[PDB]
Amino acid sequence: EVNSFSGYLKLTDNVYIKNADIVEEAKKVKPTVVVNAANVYLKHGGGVAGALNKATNNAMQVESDDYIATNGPLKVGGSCVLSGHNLAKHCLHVVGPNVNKGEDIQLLKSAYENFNQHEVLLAPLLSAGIFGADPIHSLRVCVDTVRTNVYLAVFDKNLYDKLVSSFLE
Ligand SMILES: CC(C)[C@H](Nc1ncnc2[nH]c(-c3ccc(=O)n(C)c3)cc12)c1ccc2c(c1)S(=O)(=O)CCC2
Repeated sequence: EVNSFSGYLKLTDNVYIKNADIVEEAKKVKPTVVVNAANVYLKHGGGVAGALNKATNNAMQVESDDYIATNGPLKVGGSCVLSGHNLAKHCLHVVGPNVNKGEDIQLLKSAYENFNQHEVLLAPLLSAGIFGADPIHSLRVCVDTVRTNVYLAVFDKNLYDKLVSSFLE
């Protein structure tokens, strides 16, 4: 079965959300596209990006270093398409702003705009966690910006509940 997402809550006609680890979702679903919460040099050192790279047994990092050698770094708000390895057909590496490191929150709209080049995606909540954006704001930007079908995996039941309550106000 293709893109067999289960147990998601439909928020809008094109945005779905689940309390789940994106790595476990990718292994089960093998979506056409999994989004990585990347940085501009594609160094997958921790958090979501480190977890996805480890699930590929470091194949993602070697491919990412060869992409950077030939093409140079991404811009904040930008993206590139590389292999999905064992997790998906493709990985869309998207750079959201890191507000904790002084980057502009307005670039979160540009970051989500990359999703619109793909019909269906499994994705994390961009710029949340240690990137420092307000996660309720990130969900609002996602809902207002993405027009293709996005399945958001948020690996924290406390945050999941706060996000759904906020959306349903
Ligand atoms: C808000 C968080 C609950 C959310 N975390 C996550 N959301 C979805 N799937 C996840 N898997 C793991 C994980 C982490 C270690 C690990 O060994 N495994 C297996 C799995 C984390 C995780 C999240 C959303 C976006 C971003 C971050 C964190 S960050 O990595 O702090 C900075 C980049 C932006």
